[PDB]
Amino acid sequence: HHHSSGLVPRGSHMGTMVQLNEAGLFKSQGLIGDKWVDAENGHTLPVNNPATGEILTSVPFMGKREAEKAIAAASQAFTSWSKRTANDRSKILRQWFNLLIKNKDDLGKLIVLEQGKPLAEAVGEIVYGAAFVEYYAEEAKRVYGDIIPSPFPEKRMLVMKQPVGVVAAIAPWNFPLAMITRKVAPALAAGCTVVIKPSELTPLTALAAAELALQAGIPPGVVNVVMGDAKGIGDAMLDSTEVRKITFTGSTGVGKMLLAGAGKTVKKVSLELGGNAPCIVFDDANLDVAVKGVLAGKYRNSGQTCVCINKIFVQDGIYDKFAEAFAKAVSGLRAGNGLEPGITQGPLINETALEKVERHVQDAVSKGAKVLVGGKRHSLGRTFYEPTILGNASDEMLIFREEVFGPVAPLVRFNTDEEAIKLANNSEFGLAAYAFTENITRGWRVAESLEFGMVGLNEGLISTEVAPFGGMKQSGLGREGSKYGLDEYLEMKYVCLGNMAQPVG
Amino acid sequence: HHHSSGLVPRGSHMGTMVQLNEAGLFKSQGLIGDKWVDAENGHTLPVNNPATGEILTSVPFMGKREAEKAIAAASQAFTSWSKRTANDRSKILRQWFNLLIKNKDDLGKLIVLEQGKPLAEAVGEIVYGAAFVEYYAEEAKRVYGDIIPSPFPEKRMLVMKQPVGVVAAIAPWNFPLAMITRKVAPALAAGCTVVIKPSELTPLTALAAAELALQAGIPPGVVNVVMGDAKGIGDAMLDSTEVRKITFTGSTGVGKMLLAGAGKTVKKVSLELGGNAPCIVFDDANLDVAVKGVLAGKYRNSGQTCVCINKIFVQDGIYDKFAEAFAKAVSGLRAGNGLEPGITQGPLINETALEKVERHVQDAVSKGAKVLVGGKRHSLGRTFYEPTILGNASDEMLIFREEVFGPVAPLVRFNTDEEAIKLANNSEFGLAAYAFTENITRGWRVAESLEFGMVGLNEGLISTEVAPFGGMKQSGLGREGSKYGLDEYLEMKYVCLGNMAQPVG
Amino acid sequence: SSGLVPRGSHMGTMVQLNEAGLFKSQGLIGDKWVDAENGHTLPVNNPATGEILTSVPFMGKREAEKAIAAASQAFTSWSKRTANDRSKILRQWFNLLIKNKDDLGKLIVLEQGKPLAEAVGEIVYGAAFVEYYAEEAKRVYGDIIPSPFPEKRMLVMKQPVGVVAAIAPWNFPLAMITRKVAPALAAGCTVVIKPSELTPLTALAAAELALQAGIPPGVVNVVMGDAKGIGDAMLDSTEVRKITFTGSTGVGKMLLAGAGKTVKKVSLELGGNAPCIVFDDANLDVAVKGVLAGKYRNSGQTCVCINKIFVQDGIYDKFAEAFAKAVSGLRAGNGLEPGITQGPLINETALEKVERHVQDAVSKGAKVLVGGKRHSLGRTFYEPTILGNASDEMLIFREEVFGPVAPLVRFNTDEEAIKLANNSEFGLAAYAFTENITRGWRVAESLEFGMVGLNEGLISTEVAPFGGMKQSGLGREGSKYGLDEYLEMKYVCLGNMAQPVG
Amino acid sequence: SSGLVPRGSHMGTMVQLNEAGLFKSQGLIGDKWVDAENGHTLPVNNPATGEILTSVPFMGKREAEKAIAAASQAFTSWSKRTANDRSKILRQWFNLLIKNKDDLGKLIVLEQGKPLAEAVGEIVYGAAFVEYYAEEAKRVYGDIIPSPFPEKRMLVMKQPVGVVAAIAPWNFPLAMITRKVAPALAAGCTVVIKPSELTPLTALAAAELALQAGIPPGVVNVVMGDAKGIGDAMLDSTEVRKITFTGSTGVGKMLLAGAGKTVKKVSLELGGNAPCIVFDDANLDVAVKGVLAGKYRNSGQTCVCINKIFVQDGIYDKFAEAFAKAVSGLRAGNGLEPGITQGPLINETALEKVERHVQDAVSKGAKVLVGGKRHSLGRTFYEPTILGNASDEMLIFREEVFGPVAPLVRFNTDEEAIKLANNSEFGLAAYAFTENITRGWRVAESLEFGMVGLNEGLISTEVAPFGGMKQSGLGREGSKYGLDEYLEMKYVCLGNMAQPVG
Repeated sequence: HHHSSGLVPRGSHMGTMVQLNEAGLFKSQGLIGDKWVDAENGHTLPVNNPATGEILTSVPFMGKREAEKAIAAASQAFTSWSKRTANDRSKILRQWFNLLIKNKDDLGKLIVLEQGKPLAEAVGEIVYGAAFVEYYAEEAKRVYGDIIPSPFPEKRMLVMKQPVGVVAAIAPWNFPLAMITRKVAPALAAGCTVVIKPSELTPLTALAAAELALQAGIPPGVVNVVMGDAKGIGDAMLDSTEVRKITFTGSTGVGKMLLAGAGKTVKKVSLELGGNAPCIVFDDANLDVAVKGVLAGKYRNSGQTCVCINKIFVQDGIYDKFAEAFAKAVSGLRAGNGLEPGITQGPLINETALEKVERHVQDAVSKGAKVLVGGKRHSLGRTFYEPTILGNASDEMLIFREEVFGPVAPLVRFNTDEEAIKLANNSEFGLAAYAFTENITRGWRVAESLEFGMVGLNEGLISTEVAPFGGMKQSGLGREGSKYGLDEYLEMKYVCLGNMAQPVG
Repeated sequence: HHHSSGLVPRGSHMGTMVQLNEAGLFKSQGLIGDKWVDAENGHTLPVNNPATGEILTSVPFMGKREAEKAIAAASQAFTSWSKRTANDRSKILRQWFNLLIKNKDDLGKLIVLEQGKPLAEAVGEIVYGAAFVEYYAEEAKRVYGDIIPSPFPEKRMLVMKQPVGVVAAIAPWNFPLAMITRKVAPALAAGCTVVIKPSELTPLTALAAAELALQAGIPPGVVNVVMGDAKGIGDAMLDSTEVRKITFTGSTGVGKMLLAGAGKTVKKVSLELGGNAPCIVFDDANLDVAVKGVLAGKYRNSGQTCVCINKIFVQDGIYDKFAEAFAKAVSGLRAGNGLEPGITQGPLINETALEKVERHVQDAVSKGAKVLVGGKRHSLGRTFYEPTILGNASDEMLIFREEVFGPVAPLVRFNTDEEAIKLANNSEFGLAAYAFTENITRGWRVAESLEFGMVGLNEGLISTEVAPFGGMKQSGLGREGSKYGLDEYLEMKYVCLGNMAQPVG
Repeated sequence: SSGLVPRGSHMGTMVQLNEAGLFKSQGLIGDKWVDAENGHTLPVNNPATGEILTSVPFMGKREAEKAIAAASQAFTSWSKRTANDRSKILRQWFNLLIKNKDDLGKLIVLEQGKPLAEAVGEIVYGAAFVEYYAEEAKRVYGDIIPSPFPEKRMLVMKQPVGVVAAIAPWNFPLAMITRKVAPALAAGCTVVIKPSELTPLTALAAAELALQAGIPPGVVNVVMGDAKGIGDAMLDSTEVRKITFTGSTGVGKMLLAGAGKTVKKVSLELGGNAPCIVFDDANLDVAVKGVLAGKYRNSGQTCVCINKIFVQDGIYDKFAEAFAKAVSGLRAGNGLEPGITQGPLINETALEKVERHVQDAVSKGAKVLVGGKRHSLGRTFYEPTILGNASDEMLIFREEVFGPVAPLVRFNTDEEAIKLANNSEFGLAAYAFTENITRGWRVAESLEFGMVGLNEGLISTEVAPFGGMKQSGLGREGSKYGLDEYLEMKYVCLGNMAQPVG
Repeated sequence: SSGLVPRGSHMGTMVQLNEAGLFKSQGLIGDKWVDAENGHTLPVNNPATGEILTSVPFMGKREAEKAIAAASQAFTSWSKRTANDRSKILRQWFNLLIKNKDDLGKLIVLEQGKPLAEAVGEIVYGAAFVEYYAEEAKRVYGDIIPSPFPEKRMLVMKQPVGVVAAIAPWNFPLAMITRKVAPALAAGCTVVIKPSELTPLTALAAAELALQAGIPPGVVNVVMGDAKGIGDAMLDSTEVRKITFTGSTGVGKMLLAGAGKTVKKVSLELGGNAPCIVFDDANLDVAVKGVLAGKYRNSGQTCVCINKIFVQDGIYDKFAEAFAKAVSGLRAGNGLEPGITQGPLINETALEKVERHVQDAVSKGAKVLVGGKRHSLGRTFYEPTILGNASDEMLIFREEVFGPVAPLVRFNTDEEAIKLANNSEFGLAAYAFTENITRGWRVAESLEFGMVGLNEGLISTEVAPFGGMKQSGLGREGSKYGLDEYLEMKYVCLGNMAQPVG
């Protein structure tokens, strides 16, 4: 126990890790049924702080066998959980919501430690992610069935909606809490059980969330958390006949593979895949609203969101004023450790993410783009990249065609409204899109014309639990958030009663 | 032109084919855009009458190239069709509904000629199939968006619902009209265009329906009909990025293959696959209701429906009375040509279907089943099979585990309600299920407990356009019929308006 | 001198209507077209010519009671039909109204006076309610609610209320009948409808076509004459479970008060006093075209007409000039004459109210920019008028003119105009013209009115809920919600229920 | 003799309520707890002991006007908060009601008299409306309707009606307050509520907890005293846009009539006369348990209580015997005593009505099977009674007894019982007991009542719409539909709209 003893590795932010551990929120095991568990062979994978390079802890490196045990625990728990009243599940889910909010400051710090975003953004993610738990606790009691007028006098027709069964959920690293709750909350609300595989890059927040679910009275087996061999876990989820639904948020390539694999057992599948959000700034945009909106929509989480602005189309008349004011706004951003106050840009998740950003910037500059701000690795090193604006961008550039997932904003000049809309709609992406215009007719027209699941009109921050989020075309299937998000975890049942009598008098 | 001339092959039912041809409903070409077309190489496939073995006509044997041209015509027509008002599409769809009903007697006779069901059942299928056209003509004007209370004072939140795009539809042979309209009507109502591939066994009814769609004012390219190389057409539909949604009704193996193939372009997929419907006759069932209901639910279309009763669980106390009265009811059925009045059983579609029925009957008899009625090929030969009841059936028999798709009813004795429900729910099928009980509590309990998309409670005939039809588990994805059927052909869009002001005073 | 000496000046049109079976001189009670019990009648006159078209019965309490008994008897069978069965019959009625729209439009012109284009438009609009509720009849959905008690299941059914008594005004002689009768019949109710004694012929033609469509006798009954006596029979009857009324605020308030003693469901649309706000950033052409249509439709005789226009200081002069040019293009005359865009006011009382509003405004400082006097045609034709320099002290600002007079009130700030628009006991329609998305949405949310046209002067549709807030009404007509006025909800709780198995 | 001489016999309970801040002797107007303007008061007595608990103000017109002005002033800010903001505050109120449920239940026992188990149950039930509408506040969804005009877009918004005046009865001193206040506040309305002068203390405790929850001053106001004078101030105020009432049919009809002159939205729940049909194939134990609970809850003082029981000929003798055995197990007394299942009737007028119904039935041939007289405890305790050989000529069959008397009417056919059940002007609750699926669904559909218990005697819930048909009411309370009573629909039509691109 002497301070020189090396059992707990000494390092930066040890005070924060001790406080998280004293709160019961610092886990180094997965959760299967009523036990916190190691992998069967004791293998582990490290979780590192992307801002310092230091070890936080190791988590199990699980695979097929552990995922099968998690699925069996969820299947066993489903019978009782699904037969509880909606009111009973709602009270328990509200207890989980209250615990997430009560522990938001510590949970926010855990997101900073493993993912790197600024603390204000991490605490905001706890409020946002917990909002799905509250929303679906309320919505659990509003799974309404129907009575349909029957065209046959002797028959009566009903529609019931019942939980689908065991859900397999796979989440990415960019929102380590909100991506878990967006999937787990509606599934539990409907009466499903879940086996969730968080990103191996950011698993600690999912484990803290599951510890708080247990404290809330969520029975063992209703929530299970496994990680490690993502391929092996995914195959166990796809091969299981008890897994009736899969939900995935992540890369397009992995999502397409999961969709293809789900076909052999006819699972219900909902996915949110890569986006490439266009943003159209028209001549009649309110300049301050457009600058503030694009700053927020582009550089939130250092550009590492599914809905982030990927390319900005600026109309010829406002181009110079927008480029100047947008550059001034971006120059105010500051990169660093998310646990330092005043920091507004965190590091990119890993070296692969940084290499992609550099590839996009190099390609654009080679094809004629002008670096108006940034355009290089930050002086801090590691995976910090300077917030960048690339003027005179074009449809031949890699950043125009593909998702950069980094703090780079390319500007494309355009002449007519019809030109910008047709260009925005000319891709296989269909997640978020944005438009800035003060005119009622133009605003409504652009919002209707855009072939995207979500449109911000004079708004750069559109994320909410109350509205349906998801993609069109190759950006996804199904929706998350809103009353419709719950339908993904239910099966409709038509009941036809026959030999019915006519009413009397 | 002398009566000895053989240009038109002479045969039975030539008067009916001449009347269909004079009505413009006897087609021997596919439909791509504004042209009725042959296959590019002039290859064809014959359409034969299953009751007589005679040729009706030949249709084109199309493949990849023709399906691509059909997809391009649908894509070109989509821009204008999707931008019409819902009221405009509704008037045109109602004109199509009225033409289907006006021509129902001739259209019913065409279904008899190619598929073989009795004429009363074929005319009933026209009324039922046309009912989807009427339903979605009305529902087109009820695609409601939402205004959601925003938790941000400065934002307003809307949900719009817009057509998905080009739809590829694949239909089976058992309901040659109703399977086309169940898919085409909601797609057109939403504002989609369609490329439909009917079964090569029963394509003439789909072509007659498309001729009437053109007469109704449905523009060229909005409905396209192709047939021939089902594998090649299916691959063209799956490989096309303009096809945004696929809808399939048919075998589980083909449906699983299509689901897997759709993954690579993230298409929206809805399917109705094989069913294996259990029917539970409890001790307190009204005997007459159960006998009449099982007769209708089992032998409609000679057992060749997705929702047909496949296995009957009869409680110990009512077993002898049910078996006796059910045998008497089945002995009244009569097999023959569907154009002869008094005929209530048509032939099985082909020799493969007859071999499967014989395989199921042989397997059951080998494992101890008792032939109470039928159990052999009908004296008419061809693919006519005698309506059959097999007593003392068990869970080890092929007919219990798999879909017979023929006029064979196996009876399984059971002791307790819990035993029957657990047995009914112990399969990967989840389409239709049936139960007969006079008790309120038992009836509601069995209806809630059954893991099937559709439950008939004291009802053997549950089919309707007003209720959602589809499967749970490996029997399907999505629903057809009802307001929910239209959601399969729409994409939700969340629009967030920002920089909004507070109301005044 | 030999030859045909007609009594009226549109005999050819009346003969064509009569050959089509659409010119009636009797009411409808059950399976009979009937006269009043004493044979008394009232004349129906053409407001453009002063000529009698025909006489209709002058019925009262006794006939209304017989109509109520016929509706009550027919209700048992009509309400127990499937929604699909009622829907087919209502669609047959819709198709007949559309098939006969040209003749029916001419009948509206003859008895009410509006231009033929507007009258044919009213047939299309009024028939649209019949189509809408034929479709909606099959979408009366009940609910299954998750029960917090494991042993109970909870359902909501929606069933027809019963016999409906409907009272309609003269300004839309068809659309006011169908917007009440169509949802009532769709739900499974029966109706006893009293059209205005000024325009009863279109209601009777509509009922003849309902009978042709297969609507059974007694499901639709039409009575007219002693409006007070008929109204009292409707309020005193316990079989009348719901009252629907469109018309004056004073009569509506009296009916609401009277309905209380039998706890009837009541829905009404009363007087409106629609403000229209033209902001500085309005598209001038859209505002001029919209205000012209919203104000002068039916010569200003609609409860959604623009009654007062608030014009922002920066656009005032350009708007006043372009709006005067547009109003000067309107043409008054007989509605059967091509090119006519303004018909006569319904009667001398309506004209006297318009003259009272114009002389009050001029006495308090208003400037007559256009019109301001009786038209050269005489009778009840009034020149389309614009009154500049209007104020909140004027009778036209405080009360519903129901005539072709447009007062313009200058304003400075958005907040000033909105607070002024919201400072009355009216709450039916309101209008606003602005190109800005934030201002447009803000004004639409802020307005304390049931209906708001934003860059639109013509908002009427069967697909959206129409009705008033404050003293302008109760309930809504049009849209899915319009059907709920004719339905009673029923919560059914099933007990002693078992838990699902496995 | 030294020692504490209390005025009442439950001083320990009153001291505990007072230490919890839940024992009030003033009304609430804005940010002040107030007396009447002249200092006049009225006593609130314990119905089991006759003892005064405390006095409350005897307010009238002036105080009600001040309460309305406070609600009107608070409405501007409360209605403009986000639904999420109102929801958090309403959930804080729900949590405080539940946290204080044991003390609040005891307060209901003291002023109304029901057993403590029922009073604590009423707190859970009444607080459930607060939770329900806190959740529903965020689900006030508007619509986007497909427009038949290419150049127009159509929206439906739903916005709070304004100041609500709520009048509640004495039989559920908390649940009748919250079922009106919770949806009103959730929608964004403000309220002026007048509890019954017989049971005002629970409403005042509920308002104290609303203030503790962060509900701003003026959003909830509580006044009592001159019920006629307060009611007239509520009806005469133009700022009161909606009235909600639960109570007697005569008072409700008067309020409905009075509301007409300002066209207020009105919802009410009036007297019921619930039939209960026990068919031959009923499960006997379910029927006996259900009828016992449905009839004797609150000693029969609920508007959903079973008022008359129709028993089919084949089950009559078995039902009468088992139902008599179950009724004999009921125990009358002070609600704070364990084992007590029947409390006293509210006052001597309530008792006199029960005695009038029992002597009328006995004079017309009814047989007293159990009870039929004042309880040995005296005061307003009446023995639980069963009257066999009842008929349609008896006062208890025609009118609401609101007491622990169960008349049994023998019947032969299902059609006879249903037609008899439907032959009144009441339409609140009805009950039926049958094991058969076809008969059960048929009776549930046929009954002309707003609520039907099928094999269930206890149907009350916040999740389902509750209210009457015919003369038993207007509007519904509970469920998503209960919130629509506090909202005004607005159709917004956007014009000059463009076609989408590509």
